[PDB]
Amino acid sequence: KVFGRCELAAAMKRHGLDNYRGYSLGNWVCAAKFESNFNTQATNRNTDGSTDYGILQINSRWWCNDGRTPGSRNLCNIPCSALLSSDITASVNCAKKIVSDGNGMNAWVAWRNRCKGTDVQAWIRGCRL
Ligand SMILES: [Cl-]
Ligand SMILES: [Cl-]
Repeated sequence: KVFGRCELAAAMKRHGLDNYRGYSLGNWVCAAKFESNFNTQATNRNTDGSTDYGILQINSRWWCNDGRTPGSRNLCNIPCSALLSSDITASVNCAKKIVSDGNGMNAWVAWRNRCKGTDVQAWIRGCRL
């Protein structure tokens, strides 16, 4: 599923991401835009052979099991395919664990490089929340 911007903002707010660990909702929408273009089915392979999955491009090296990342962990205790569902619950719950692990949203390279230090509130402007 390809979310609209405000549709995704509302879904993320309902799932508790607004100000989660101090990150306002626009940060999460911005990160999703540049990680996946709001597409829950996005996948991208990394050089080390891991794969990033879903709307927030969660990496199989640490966070989910895809059966093909030898020596990886599955810290969210989910198959990576669960992160491609049109229901973002699995992605959000796993993202909460990632952002809580000490590096905040710097875990998402696109957030660091394209959202951090910008007017991220612009990403939820005009939405009914
Ligand atoms: Cl915001
Ligand atoms: Cl980037």
